[PDB]
Amino acid sequence: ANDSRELILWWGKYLESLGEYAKALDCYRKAGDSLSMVRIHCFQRDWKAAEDEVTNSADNAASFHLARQYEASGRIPEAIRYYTLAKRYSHGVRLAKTHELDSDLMNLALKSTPAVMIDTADYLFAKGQHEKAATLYMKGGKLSKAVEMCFQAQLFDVLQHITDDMTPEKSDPNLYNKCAEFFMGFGHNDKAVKMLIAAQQYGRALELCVEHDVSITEEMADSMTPDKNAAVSADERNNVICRIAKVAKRQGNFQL
Amino acid sequence: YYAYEVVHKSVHSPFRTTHPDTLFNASRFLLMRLLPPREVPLGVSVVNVVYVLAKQAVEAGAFKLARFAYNKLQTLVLPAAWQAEVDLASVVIRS
Repeated sequence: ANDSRELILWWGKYLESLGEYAKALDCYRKAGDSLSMVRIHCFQRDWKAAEDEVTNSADNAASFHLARQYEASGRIPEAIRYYTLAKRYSHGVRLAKTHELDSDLMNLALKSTPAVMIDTADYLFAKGQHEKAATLYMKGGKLSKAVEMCFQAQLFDVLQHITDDMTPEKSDPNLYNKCAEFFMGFGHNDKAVKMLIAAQQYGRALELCVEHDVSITEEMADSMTPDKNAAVSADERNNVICRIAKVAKRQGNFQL
Repeated sequence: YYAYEVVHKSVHSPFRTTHPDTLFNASRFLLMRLLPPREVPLGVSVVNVVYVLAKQAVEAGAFKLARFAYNKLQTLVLPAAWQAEVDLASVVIRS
């Protein structure tokens, strides 16, 4: 209460290492100097320092004392690993961005607070990393653009955690409608039909299904399409749908 | 007990526990809790607490409370071991 911590430090030093290490750990963190026990016992690869979670609203502890102590006293990459080993969603972002260790960066930027989420997102644009930026824009605010960038980087699990917030179709409807526009541009049938079914556009898959003069299944001509009859002309019946029948016989199917 | 120990003890002897939802609602509404004679252990100095609490009340909005915390920013003094210097550094050391 007189803005002082000296007797706490003296007590911590008095029986610091006599099997009474808990005494010094008590009388150092309150005193502000727990470095000496790191030199004594956490130089012995005390990898973690009891990271915590919510007690009333949230509480935490860290191996970061160990880390920044190492980083100031030379063992900087040891500190960076200790960011993972303190689960540092900030120093595994920030001080693992200063000394880049992606075993600490991405492990502590896969699911990190938007503040550090963006801070690894804005850290990772210039490396040609749309994945990193999308993997750092999952709670970072960029989501629909992050659907678009995931469409550049072909990310869908990263886009899964992007669209965790919004429409969880592993995507946005802009991406699926872009895919629909492509598949109608290609004129391809089956992937168009499947994706529009997945993107809830059965009507667009209808105009490509039964008049495609291909084999038509129960959904493919009955779910959206009203008729299982791909034969609309008697000449088509005897030539094209006859070939469809011969193919479906060669398919081993008996119904179509 | 939270506010006094956590923030006043930031220089005196460090001991901090926080509740981020409670501290965010504090960043919207905290300023008026810190009067001395309102269900308090008493004997508590809140120099750091007044300063940081006023800043927190200013920051996150509730623009009434930002102005109120401007009126209640910090005017407090470090203890008597610091009396020879915080006589001049009462307003200086913590705004």
